[PDB]
Amino acid sequence: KARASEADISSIHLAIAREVSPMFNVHELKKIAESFEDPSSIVVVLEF
Amino acid sequence: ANVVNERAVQDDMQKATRSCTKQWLRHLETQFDNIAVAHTDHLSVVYA
Amino acid sequence: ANVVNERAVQDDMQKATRSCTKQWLRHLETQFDNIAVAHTDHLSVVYA
Repeated sequence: KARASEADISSIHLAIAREVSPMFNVHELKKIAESFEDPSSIVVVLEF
Repeated sequence: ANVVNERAVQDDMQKATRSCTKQWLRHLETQFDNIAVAHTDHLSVVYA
Repeated sequence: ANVVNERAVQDDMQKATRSCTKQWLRHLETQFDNIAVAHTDHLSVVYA
């Protein structure tokens, strides 16, 4: 429930449109602050 | 499954805290199988 | 973690009470990794 956000439609349709669009400014990742302490931190791996 | 199973037994944590991970991993199987028909049939023609 | 493990199986205590010790011993690891960047970069020039 920390990783999963609410289902906003203006960013799900944005994610589909980025796949076949050209890229002019080099994209970068939203910073994920994880330590991979516990075996319950496999959620971030399944997210990837 | 085999990565998180070997990681939990390295720290010899509970049987219930390991099976509730693995019940969640194949709950993601059931939720993937319901949406996998609609991605490959209807999202795939949109990217085309 | 191997000293507190052979201490626990000698007196055959619980699986949970032995795992919750080891989950705490790597909670120090995350708290040591996050602040050893701040000791060795700014405390060491103060001792120098």
